[PDB]
Amino acid sequence: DDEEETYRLWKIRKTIMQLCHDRGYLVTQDELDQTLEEFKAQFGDKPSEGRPRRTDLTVLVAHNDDPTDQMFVFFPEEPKVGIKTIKVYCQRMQEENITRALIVVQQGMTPSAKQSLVDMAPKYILEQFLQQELLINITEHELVPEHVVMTKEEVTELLARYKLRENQLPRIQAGDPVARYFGIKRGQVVKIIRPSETAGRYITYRLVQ
Amino acid sequence: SKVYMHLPQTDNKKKIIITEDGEFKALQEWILETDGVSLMRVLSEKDVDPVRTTSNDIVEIFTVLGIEAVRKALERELYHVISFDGSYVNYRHLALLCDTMTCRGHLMAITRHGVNRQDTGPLMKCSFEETVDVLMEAAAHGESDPMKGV
Amino acid sequence: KQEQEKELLRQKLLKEQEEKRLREKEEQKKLLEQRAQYVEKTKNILMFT
Amino acid sequence: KRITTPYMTKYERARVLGTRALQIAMCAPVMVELEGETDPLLIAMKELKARKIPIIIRRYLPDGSYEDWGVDELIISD
Amino acid sequence: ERMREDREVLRVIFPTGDSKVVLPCNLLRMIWNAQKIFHINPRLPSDLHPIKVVEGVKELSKKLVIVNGDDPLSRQAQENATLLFNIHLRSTLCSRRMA
Amino acid sequence: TGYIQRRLIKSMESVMVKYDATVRNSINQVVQLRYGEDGLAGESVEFQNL
Repeated sequence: DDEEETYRLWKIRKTIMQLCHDRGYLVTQDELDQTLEEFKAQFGDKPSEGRPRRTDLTVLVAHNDDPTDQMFVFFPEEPKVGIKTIKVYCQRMQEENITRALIVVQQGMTPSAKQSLVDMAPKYILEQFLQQELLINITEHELVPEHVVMTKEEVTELLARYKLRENQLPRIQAGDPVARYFGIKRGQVVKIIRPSETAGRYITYRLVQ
Repeated sequence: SKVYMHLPQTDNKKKIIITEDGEFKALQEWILETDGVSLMRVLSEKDVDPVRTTSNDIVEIFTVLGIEAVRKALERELYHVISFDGSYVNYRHLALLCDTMTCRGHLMAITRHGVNRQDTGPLMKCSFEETVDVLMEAAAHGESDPMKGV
Repeated sequence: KQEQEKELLRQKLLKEQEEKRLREKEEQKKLLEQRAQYVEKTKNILMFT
Repeated sequence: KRITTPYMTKYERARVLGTRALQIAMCAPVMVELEGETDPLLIAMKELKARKIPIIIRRYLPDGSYEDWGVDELIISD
Repeated sequence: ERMREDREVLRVIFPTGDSKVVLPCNLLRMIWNAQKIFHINPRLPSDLHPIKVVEGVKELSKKLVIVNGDDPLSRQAQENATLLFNIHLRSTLCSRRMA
Repeated sequence: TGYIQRRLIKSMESVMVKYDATVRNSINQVVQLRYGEDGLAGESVEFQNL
């Protein structure tokens, strides 16, 4: 389809922009909530072998406080992305000092690809998202409360306040969709704020592991 | 498989919007009732509120929303099935059970296959179920019991 | 002497309004900075394809 | 620098009463004038009211530290 | 203003407007007991300056502690834990209602 | 029903409220920074209206 594909692309882009904004990267208040009309008028609304073709709508955004830190958002055309594509992406990334990135794959990448992805991990952080997982922004959902990634200093402050070993805090595996959304990694604590029906508000913490 | 289309009769499903005057003035709006579990493909569809479309299922939510969402959903389901007959159970016990089930990030089943996997202690696992099995595994691996469980 | 106090609270309202104006100007500066970085970033976006 | 609640938890009150009664039954000196009663448990209760029980509670915290409270120091619930 | 802020917090915390909630102390029953003990006779003008009510409510909010400690994190947690009960306390004990 | 009750009881038989005013189990893992998210016994709580 044409119209549906354009709608899907616009939704994916909006989701990614909201995600980057949540993480901390600075983004236009315009593109954060741009409707679909300007999207059509910008790209062409002819994804079917036309102007709005993938890999052309990628967006690079720099962090809020560290203008030196950016992250790509690729959109490979291969339904079953291989390793060669990620290989060339990483090579082309290597020219700049960028370290983080985000891959949007049509369909699930082959298992051989995940091995390569993790292999380059310490040097170039890159993670994957299925468009099917990006068509909706979970963090807005009624059930999913509000997360706040904590800085190391305050994590130490918390642990020293409650005299509690970080091993004793609750756990949240990295695979969790909220974790992958925020880009948290192992050994890092996420603050959770829930409306408590018996206490108004209740704040808890979860160490990723 | 098939989808129903039922107007809400109770507040539990009626839309609620604060009116400029201030009152709540619950609104009556069409809502769909399915018989399968996809969620992920459902929220993506247009004209589908992606903020209130729950799933009624536990395992499904964990793979879509996240462990905190699963805790909230579990609490709501438990409250629904415990208050259906009109009985009332103080919220504290529900919260405590929900947290204990969602303290290790993954949904630990209350069965032998979910509590014995925790590193509580062989003397505590054998009490519940799998006595000889857990004791043999501890002996083979030379585990230790801190002697803190009741 | 009540009229004078009411004038005082009026002045406080005025200074709150100008503070909101300052915040609006801060929004303006953020927008202009974002545009001034977008002008450069579109070049990378173009050369990527 | 004690952070534990300044109230006597019912558990602590029960155990303190029980132990003081056991000590009295073993012919230990009392810490209050007897009005003419012989039950060790009643004597222990009267002492608890008078705040004269020579016992100090050690509350252990999760980390491993502890705090020593004197029965005459914290407020009695009942 | 603080009352309006609390009203907003509740509305965003208890959607669907469910006034029925569980809280430790039954303030209405307490007020009724006070009335019946001190023979308030709610017909004559009372002697209770609203400022007394305001300061008393603030002091009580301070006394009711759950997360002891002056640490900013400790104070945040204390406020979060005893939030709803504080809101109810202010809502029941207001200058107008008390007068 | 009895089997259900047994399984429930065995899964939370060691959780308790330590003197740090927090809910932990035998492994000292914190389950709730305060009992019931408020730190209040369920006995002395009555329904009310806002």
